[PDB]
Amino acid sequence: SLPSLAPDLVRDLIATAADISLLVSQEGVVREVMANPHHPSFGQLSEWEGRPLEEVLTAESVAKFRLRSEGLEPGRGSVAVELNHIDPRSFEFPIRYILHRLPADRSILMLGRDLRPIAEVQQQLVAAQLAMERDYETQREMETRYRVVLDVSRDPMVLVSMSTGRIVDLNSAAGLLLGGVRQDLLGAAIAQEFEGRRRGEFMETMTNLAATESAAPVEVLARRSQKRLLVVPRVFRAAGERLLLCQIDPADAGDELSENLARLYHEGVDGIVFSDADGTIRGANEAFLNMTDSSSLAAIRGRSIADFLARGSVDLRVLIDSVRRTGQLRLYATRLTTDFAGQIAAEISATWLDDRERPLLVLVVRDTS
Amino acid sequence: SLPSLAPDLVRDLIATAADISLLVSQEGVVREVMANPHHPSFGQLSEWEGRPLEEVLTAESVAKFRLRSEGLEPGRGSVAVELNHIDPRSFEFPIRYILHRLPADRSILMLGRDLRPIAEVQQQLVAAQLAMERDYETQREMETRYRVVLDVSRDPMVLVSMSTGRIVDLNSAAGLLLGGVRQDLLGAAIAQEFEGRRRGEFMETMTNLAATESAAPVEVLARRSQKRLLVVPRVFRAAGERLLLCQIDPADAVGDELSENLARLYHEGVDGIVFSDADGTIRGANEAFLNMTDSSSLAAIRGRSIADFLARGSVDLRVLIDSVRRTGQLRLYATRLTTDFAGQIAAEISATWLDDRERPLLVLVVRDTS
Amino acid sequence: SLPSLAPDLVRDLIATAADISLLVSQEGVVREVMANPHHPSFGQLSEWEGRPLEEVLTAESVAKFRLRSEGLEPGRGSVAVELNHIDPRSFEFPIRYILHRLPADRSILMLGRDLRPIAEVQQQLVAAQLAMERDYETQREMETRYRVVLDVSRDPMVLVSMSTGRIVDLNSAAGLLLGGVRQDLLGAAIAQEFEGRRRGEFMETMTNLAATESAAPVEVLARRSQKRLLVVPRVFRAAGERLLLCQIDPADAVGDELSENLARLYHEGVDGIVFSDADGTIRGANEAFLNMTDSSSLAAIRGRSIADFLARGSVDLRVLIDSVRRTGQLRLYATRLTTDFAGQIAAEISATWLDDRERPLLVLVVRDTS
Amino acid sequence: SLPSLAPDLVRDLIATAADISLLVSQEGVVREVMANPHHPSFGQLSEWEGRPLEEVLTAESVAKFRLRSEGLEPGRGSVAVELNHIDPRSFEFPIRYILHRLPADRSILMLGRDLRPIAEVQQQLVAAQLAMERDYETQREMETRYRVVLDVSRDPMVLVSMSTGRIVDLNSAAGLLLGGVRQDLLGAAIAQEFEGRRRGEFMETMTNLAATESAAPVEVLARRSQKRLLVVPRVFRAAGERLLLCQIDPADATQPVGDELSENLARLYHEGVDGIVFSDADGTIRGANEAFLNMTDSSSLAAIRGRSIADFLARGSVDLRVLIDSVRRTGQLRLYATRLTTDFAGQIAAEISATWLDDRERPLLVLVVRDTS
Repeated sequence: SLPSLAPDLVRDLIATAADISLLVSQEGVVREVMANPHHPSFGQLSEWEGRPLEEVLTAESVAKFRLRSEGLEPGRGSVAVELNHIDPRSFEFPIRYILHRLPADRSILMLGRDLRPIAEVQQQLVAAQLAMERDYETQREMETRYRVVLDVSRDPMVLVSMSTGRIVDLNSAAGLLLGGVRQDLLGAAIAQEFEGRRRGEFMETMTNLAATESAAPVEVLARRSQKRLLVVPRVFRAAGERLLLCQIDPADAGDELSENLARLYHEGVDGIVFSDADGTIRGANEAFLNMTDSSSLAAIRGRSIADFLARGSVDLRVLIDSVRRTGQLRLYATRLTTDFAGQIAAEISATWLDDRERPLLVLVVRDTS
Repeated sequence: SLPSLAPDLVRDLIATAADISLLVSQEGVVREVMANPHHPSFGQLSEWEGRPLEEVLTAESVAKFRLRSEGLEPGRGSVAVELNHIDPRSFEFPIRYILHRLPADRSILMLGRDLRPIAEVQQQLVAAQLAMERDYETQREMETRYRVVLDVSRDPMVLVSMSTGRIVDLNSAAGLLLGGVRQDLLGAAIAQEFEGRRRGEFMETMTNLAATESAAPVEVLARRSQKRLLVVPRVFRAAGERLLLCQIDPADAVGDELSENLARLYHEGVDGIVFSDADGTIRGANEAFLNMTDSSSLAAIRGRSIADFLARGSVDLRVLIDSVRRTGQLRLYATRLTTDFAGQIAAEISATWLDDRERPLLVLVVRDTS
Repeated sequence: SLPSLAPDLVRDLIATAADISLLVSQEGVVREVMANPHHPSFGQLSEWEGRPLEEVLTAESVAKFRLRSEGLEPGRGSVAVELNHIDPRSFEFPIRYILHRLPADRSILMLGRDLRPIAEVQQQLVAAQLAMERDYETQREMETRYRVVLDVSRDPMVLVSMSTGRIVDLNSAAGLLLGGVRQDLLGAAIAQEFEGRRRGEFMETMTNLAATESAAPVEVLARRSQKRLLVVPRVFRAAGERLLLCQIDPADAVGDELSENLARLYHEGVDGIVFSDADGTIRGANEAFLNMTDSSSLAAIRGRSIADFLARGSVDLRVLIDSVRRTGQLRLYATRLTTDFAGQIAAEISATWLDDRERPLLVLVVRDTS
Repeated sequence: SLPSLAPDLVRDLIATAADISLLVSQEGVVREVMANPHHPSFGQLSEWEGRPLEEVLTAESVAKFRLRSEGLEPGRGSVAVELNHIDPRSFEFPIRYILHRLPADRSILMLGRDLRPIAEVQQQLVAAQLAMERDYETQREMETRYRVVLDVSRDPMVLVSMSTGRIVDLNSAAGLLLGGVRQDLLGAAIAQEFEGRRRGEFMETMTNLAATESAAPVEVLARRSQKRLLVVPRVFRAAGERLLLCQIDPADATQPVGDELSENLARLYHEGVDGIVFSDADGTIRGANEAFLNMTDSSSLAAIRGRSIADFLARGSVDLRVLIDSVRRTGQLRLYATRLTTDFAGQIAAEISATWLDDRERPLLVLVVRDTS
């Protein structure tokens, strides 16, 4: 049993065991307010002392208090009831008060437990659940969108896993060109759908082609279809993982000039570089990439052409001065530099593409032994 | 000003103020266990009485309790500490105790807050976090796949909000047909882009789509582009809301930037370009090569043979062609251009073999060297 | 003998039998130049008609033509001489003439075999051989340098084919970590040297980590040595084809803890981190930023502007840069990120202006909010 | 402007102009052989006379000949065609024939230009072309392999010419040790990078030291870097040229130097606006930056190093358990809203991201803490 306890100590024990306690007199006025030294931002509850209980509790709460305390006699029994404080700045959440009728002056000691912790954690859980709701809804929305766009599209596309080399999706057009209904090609290793090809080397061909960004397609023969097909690859990172999207056209299917020009670009031995008026590379063909030992078009796109010229600023100054003077630089000799400090012999020619908004540069770069 | 109370009433007040409380002797023995009758049960803890406190605490909590409480003095303050109990039924449960040391016998009175509800919500919080992460990742994947498929597709497509009538998405092909860029066409009113006779005639088709989920494909005229187009509409449901997906066909039968700039290089470039058949018979030539060979017209040298322009003649033809037909590319070839009138020119030629099943082509890039 | 022929027929037979032929008067004046339409262009040499032959010859060719012509008499057979003509400005072209003296004029008929296709070819070929010998010496040198640098290096390296997945080269150090003689590992599929890996998924791990440039290496177990190893990929392009370079280190074997921890927060942390120049030019970014922005690689965004990834675009970067430039710090800058495929990701950026008097730096911690 | 020429003189002109000229009736029989006089070795081709012009031609050349012949008009022009004969050997030899059909007898006069020397030249030139291109590709691949294996290798290396003593190549690692950029050190005397060394004595030192099997690293002082370094030499021959290879290491393995990224990260931590905390697996703090200290009204980093994260979280233990139990599972936690403790029993709203840094004996927790007050 508890030893000899003094009233001071008892007041402290109650003040630390409960979160807030009130000694309300028999007449309904608050005589003593015992807040917790360990409860957040307290000691500012001193106002309640001397005030009636109706200035500290909502009306309904006062009513519940009255009702539970109607028959509450001293010495035999105690009762628990949830009451709410008016000021949410003191106690935003309801308090579980355990009521005792005191023997001497028939005052009532209210011992309170703040629901605040449990309530705020559980509210956090509710918040989380609603967030998850909107999350799955948006996920399903975008899923439907991607589905409709891929299926409706008249452009034959196939999505291949960069880790497995197997088809993860496609549309009915790609299936038509390949010779299998969508269900049959799902999961089928793409490289095996083409005669004479293997996973490793075919994926390497696709991936390198994508990095180059050449529009020169890979000629393939579909096993099921026996159709000569052309495959144009693109690599993209979705949610941190890389995927491979192939566009497929069948082969054998005026204006020959533009065609042959594009072919000159993607297949030509001379490097060609398009660039803003300040040398900023906008695009370049496979030849310039191979020449510079560049990992990919995207790697150089956005950089200054000076990063690949041996003289650096001097070369860029010459290009710009000539091309801005006569519109043309005929033959300029310098060295191309790779990002591993290599040096190639190069001869450059260049032309200003007369524009009001986007003045371009087209540079023909030739490897000269 | 709290009135003095009988030790029994004090006992009951302490037991009801806390959710659970323990009275522990100085030497560490649990002397009494006090339950809050208005609080959810902890089990029959009455067995604890007369037994050492460490028997009902985890090892971590034993060490904690000992570290926190030993410094405690009567009336010199109290300490808070979270402890994990072991019930007689071998289960565990957390409590946040406030420790006081009593003047009479230096015993420790432990005033606890129940931590069971909070831990309960905590597990669910952990699970929720995991789910939110996986959901977010799946979202990102699907949205990226959508945007990539849309951008890449050569089928000109436009996505219109049925609710607002404004363009909600599109690709650069539909941009090329409409006569603008994604950023500019984005948000545009659809009836002000697809034009027929009588202003916003397209809104009639919109009306048909709103109640049918489909409509007969319509001939319109791209406002920005002044191109005669043909629009195939259909409606689906994403996230409950309805969205129009339009396909676009040019009524007649769209060159991108690269084709135009390559054309610019051909006609305005300094280096000569010559296209010929496998016979070396010239199919096409650019103005650089024309001004290089003092040729009057593109039409005058078209059909002629490459040999009539190369110093070594038949030899040069055969070497260029037979070399590229093996490698596909010839990096640098030095020769001379024979001129109809002027002196022959010192040239350097690169060559590429553009293979084809039907009409193979040789392409030459011809440079004047001093 | 042969059937008698009209004068015109005779002229055309002579003209087509020779590659080119000159009729030079007794005095030395070129009366007529007869071209072979079946034979590659010489240019228009009809402008020699009227001038003396000696002015379209070299000095040596002049003396030689004198020597062969002066003795030549009508009906006394024919002789041969090789002359070099001189181009307008100022090249040359060699013809092998056979000289006849006509009994009617005492003029000289010169019948030409074209030497342009043949001239100086052989000398060129000798030069090509010598050039090849030199090239070969250089190759030998570079080969030895490569071997010595690879083998002597204390950095365990393995070169892997991207098309076959097999090891094409490695040093003795890598050979020690892998637990195999060089001759056993040469040609071996790299994946199968590590427990629980396959060619496809492993090559994807390596390629992707190389593109990411994260210093967070891949843990593997070497099959032969049974040692835990750490691998760091490198992908380069050599002569048009791609290669994989692997740096290997033992997992159980730098001076600063805070520095390593920070390195790890960077390469492995969830928040996107970008270091840029004062003008917004991206100097670096972590894997998290690449993943948030759907960027293929660190290389693809390096050198480019932060504004490329802001939805507001330029104006956004203006407000951000200026704010952080004066204020020094910015705790919650709310905007929208973009991807190369026109996405819009809500995000919250915290920016710090690392103030250096020479080259100031801008660091952004980027967080995907919803 | 051709004079009146005698018929046999014309026959001679045609004979000497061309290399070998054939007359053949409309049927296809070799009437006469008019080989070039100045080429005496063609004299034996006369045996073709009396034979059809197909026992001395290839079938392809036969076809071509037939077509081009039946195409021509007599007294309207001519036509060139490449044919292949059968010489006195088994060889086939090419000739550019110019077909003129005579209005005299409908017979065809063939005017032959020997195409052999041109042919030989074509094959030789093509062979040379292809050879040089392949050689180029080979060179480029090998040189590139070399370049990257050198650049990437963390083993700091300098390659010196034995003949000149000048640095011919190196890598970034070595450059960092010497205190120079790549382009500053190329061509430089190697001896003049190390404080108080002369060429000759240095080259002989390195050579002799290389000759020693149980060698010892030579401590040197890099002139630019001012670093004490250790140099280990290996001498090898490369294509008749002696080269010196130098592996370099710092004499002090303590100082790690670090790179630009390390620097930048340090500046991010010490000076950045976000709070950053590294704790152990149980959440006791190992390190915290100034922003976190200011965020929580902490007195110092010393005064909170060793405390649990829960000491600064409003809801305490639960927030910690949620964070840790979450990242241990996922690896990363993107965003966790919560509340921090500030002085005078105060609080501020905060968004924490978490990342679990795995390890075998020291798993680490990292939190990037944002004040979202």
